[PDB]
Amino acid sequence: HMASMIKGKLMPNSLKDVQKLICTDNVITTLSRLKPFDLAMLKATSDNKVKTLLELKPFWVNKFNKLRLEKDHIFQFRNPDPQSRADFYCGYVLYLAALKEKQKEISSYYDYLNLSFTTFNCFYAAQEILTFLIGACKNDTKRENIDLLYNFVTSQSTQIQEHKTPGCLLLANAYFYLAGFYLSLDLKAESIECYKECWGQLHLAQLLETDSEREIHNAYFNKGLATSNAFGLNSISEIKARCLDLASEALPYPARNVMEANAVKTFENRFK
Amino acid sequence: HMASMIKGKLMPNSLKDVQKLICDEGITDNVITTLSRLKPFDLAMLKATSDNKVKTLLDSDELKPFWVNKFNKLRLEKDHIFQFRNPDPQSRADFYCGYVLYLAALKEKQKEISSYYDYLNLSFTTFNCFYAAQEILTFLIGACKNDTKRENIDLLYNFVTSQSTQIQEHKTPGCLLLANAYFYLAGFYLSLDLKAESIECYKECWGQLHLAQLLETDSEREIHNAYFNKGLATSNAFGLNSISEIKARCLDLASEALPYPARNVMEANAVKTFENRFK
Repeated sequence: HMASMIKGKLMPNSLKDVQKLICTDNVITTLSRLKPFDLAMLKATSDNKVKTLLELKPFWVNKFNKLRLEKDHIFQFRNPDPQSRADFYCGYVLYLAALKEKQKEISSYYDYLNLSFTTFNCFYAAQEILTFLIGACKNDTKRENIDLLYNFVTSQSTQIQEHKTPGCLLLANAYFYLAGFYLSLDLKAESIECYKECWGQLHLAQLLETDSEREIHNAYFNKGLATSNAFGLNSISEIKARCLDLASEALPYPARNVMEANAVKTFENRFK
Repeated sequence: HMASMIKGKLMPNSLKDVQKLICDEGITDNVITTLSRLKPFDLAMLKATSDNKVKTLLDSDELKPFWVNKFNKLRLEKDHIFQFRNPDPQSRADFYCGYVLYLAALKEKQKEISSYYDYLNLSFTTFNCFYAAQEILTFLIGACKNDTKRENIDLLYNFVTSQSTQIQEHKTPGCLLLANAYFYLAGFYLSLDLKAESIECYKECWGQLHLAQLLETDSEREIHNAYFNKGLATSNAFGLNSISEIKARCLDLASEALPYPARNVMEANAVKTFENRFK
């Protein structure tokens, strides 16, 4: 039973001393040779008074700039906007670790992905979570499987729109698949509400594109938008055009206008 | 599958409406009166499961007379005269919602588990509610009384160690809570002949007891709230009323593990932790 009470509440005990040592200048050298997983778990799994290791900023700038993509030695991450380099570093490290446990231990795939997403709002943890949930709903197409993915999508929208354009394209992604899920299950009123819902994310990403050059650079590893959407298209206008083209009956002119108005409303107030 | 991917709870749908009303109109005599009419559970999960613009409205200044009025209403069912005291350094709101979710956890304790876990965990992790910590530790300790395996004991040990510093935010009661767990850890290892681990938790238990002494005179409000103004007797397995009695009894029981030099090292470490982090 103990496993069910303790879910995500265990700091590797190799970090007890560093958390004690922290809660200076010798820390800077203690912190500097934990392996990247342990550093990310220290910031992810500490009292909230130690989590304010947000003075140590040159430490994170050096670690952030050593972040590479194994698949492209040319690529280098750009300033992660509003989020700290510490949080982009630690979220991305935990994301990679989750993929490494992907097929050897699933209970760490969940836990690390959850830490990556919930603690540091890492975009890749969001994209990985959504892809797995969509996969779960591809196989088991029941209405309370779709409703669960739907309910997760709506609860995490606002936090996922902190990545602007990629977040909104990610969110438009989930709504499009939700819409196709409800349709096949003959729940056409809800199929419509997610097609309109997907149009609104597409338009808000559209409004935010010019302010998310760095977000798009990091989100797609400087490869553009092709992998942000199931159509492999390179521009949002191609995404909308193909999308309306598939869902014309669910996206009437006024329907597209309500969502576009609401999308402008969030850009109006919540952004800049 | 999905339930394991979406580990903790999600925002309840009754609150998506109140979430809009708050995201448009700031703290309004309108908002303040919708919130006052929400159920205590729904208010607490609203503060626990909202985005950052509702969590910084709820935390705003203008809703603070709201939370103070709600906090003075908090009452003990079986005690008709207990007043909670200011949980400072903590918010009145966070003490309210963490305590509300804790009570919500107990009402689910025997009707549906895993609502016991989720609410208990939210209470502890999101609001660092002392009572959720005590319930969790009591359950983990209970799990090892029934299942005295080295792998359960290590699980309890590693949890106690990972949550040590957060629990000490409760100052004197928090340290007594940890001293209890370390004491039970010490006896579990001893029964299994893991005498190096038994000695190591007796020393940890002495250090928590001594830090409790240093923080006691500074923890009048925490002690008031932690034990519902009934004193320290329920903070320790002996039902004793003072930390000095607790230390004396503990030293009697763990003599061979708490010789003079060992106790002196642990007390020294406690003095450093008190001086650096507390006074």
